[PDB]
Amino acid sequence: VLDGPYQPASFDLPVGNWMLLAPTGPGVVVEGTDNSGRWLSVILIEPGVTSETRTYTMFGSSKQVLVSNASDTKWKFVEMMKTAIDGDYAEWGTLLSDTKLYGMMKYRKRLFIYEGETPNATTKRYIVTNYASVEVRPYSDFYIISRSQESACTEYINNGL
Amino acid sequence: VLDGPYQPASFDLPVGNWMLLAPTGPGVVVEGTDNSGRWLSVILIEPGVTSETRTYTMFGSSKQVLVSNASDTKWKFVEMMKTAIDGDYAEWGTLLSDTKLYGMMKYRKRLFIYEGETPNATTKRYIVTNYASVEVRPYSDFYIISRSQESACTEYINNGL
Repeated sequence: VLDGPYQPASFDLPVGNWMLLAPTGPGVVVEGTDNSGRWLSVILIEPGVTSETRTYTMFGSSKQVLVSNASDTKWKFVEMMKTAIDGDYAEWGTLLSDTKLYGMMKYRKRLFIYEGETPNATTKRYIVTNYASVEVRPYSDFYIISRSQESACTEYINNGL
Repeated sequence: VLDGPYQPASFDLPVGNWMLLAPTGPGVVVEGTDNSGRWLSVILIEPGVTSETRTYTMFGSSKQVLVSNASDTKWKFVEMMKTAIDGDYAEWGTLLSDTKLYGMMKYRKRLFIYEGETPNATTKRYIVTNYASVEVRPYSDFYIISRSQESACTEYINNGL
């Protein structure tokens, strides 16, 4: 019997700071949870994928997801969210991106990410419980940008490093 | 000036255990170092990649590597090794794989990995300093298989889960 699998550790990301992740390939990019009602696993899909089922381990649980990215040029981030510790995941939002950069921030009782389509990506907020203790698990290398420099973060998200 | 790159969390891999990583996409798979003379960054290349330069962040620094994978079916793991903290990386070994599973173990003054070509992949040992404190940094979820069950790890590496 194969126990687990196990996961890289999560990071108690300080509030008011953007984590700017730079994944290079498809798969799970980052996971975030308030340990109460929101568990978010962000997956990345390369260009030119017509409908197929892929397997991901989300918070250590192996799940099959039917994925699609018809764009020939943009990569596609997909927010997979469950709302109970044992619950099923569903797609809650997406980011279509030429830059392959993803952002996550804990701020003012909310978890913030970017959604939409570069170069016009815009932020999305989720109300969470005990937001300062939200755990963020990066599967990618990342940079940290203060919220005071959010205009710079928006520029990287939309136009690249 | 960007604050980073930061990396996924290092993992305290107990001696005498195979970390069996399950990456889903191209990019860095795992990094291992004795902080003395060996810094190993394992990169994964998808099938059907003609010679091209890709950027990876290796031990927290951006690096360009010329990569290729002529196989149309097998994924290719590449061991990029430097021997000084300042040094350049070179390819030291490879694993061609239909399973996309990669193993790493700290054992008997050595760092062990698999090399070759599935379904006949075989282990390789690197002498390292202070092997029990070698730092291991996973970029995906992973299983843990004791060395006493290495026959099972060999089966998974070569034939899948």
